[PDB]
Amino acid sequence: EEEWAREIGAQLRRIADDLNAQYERRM
Amino acid sequence: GPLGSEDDLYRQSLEIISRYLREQATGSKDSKPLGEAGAAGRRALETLRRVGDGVQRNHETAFQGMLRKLDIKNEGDVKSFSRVMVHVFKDGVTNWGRIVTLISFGAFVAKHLKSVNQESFIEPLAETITDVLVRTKRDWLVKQRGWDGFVEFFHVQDLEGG
Repeated sequence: EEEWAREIGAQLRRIADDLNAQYERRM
Repeated sequence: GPLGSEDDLYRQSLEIISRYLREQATGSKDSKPLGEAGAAGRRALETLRRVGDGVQRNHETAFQGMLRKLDIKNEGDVKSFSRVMVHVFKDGVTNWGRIVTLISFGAFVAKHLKSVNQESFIEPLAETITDVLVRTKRDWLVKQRGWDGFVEFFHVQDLEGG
């Protein structure tokens, strides 16, 4: 019901967070 | 009301995102210059596309896998789409990488829709993603100078003159 959306939203989160962190801290 | 009610960012974002979705969905690497969007639109377009196509390939199974689950068939799929966005922004952390992923996922959806000739859902999806993505944290867009900040933050050590 919501599990699928949770993982989908979390996946984009996992990928996005690490992606932005690369520029966020290391410049 | 006055100038405080105007949203020039919306004009640029709508322009860049809708164009990006259309060029990506058709595989058209040759998109018309961001003249009507902004000088930084071109840099944003090339950067957004490179990261978007890159994250999709780096996470083929994850991106194509999640894409298969979220197959667009009706307007009802738009409601769940917004929920996926809200799911990513659930913590309240507004970062560029999260914006690129939301647009990249949308681009993949548009690509998937175009593949099945579902353009009727692509146009509304592109505009929906744009409004929802920009309106949720428009205050952040203003603080980060919009796309100008996107290219600045995503391309810190850029050469610019070459």
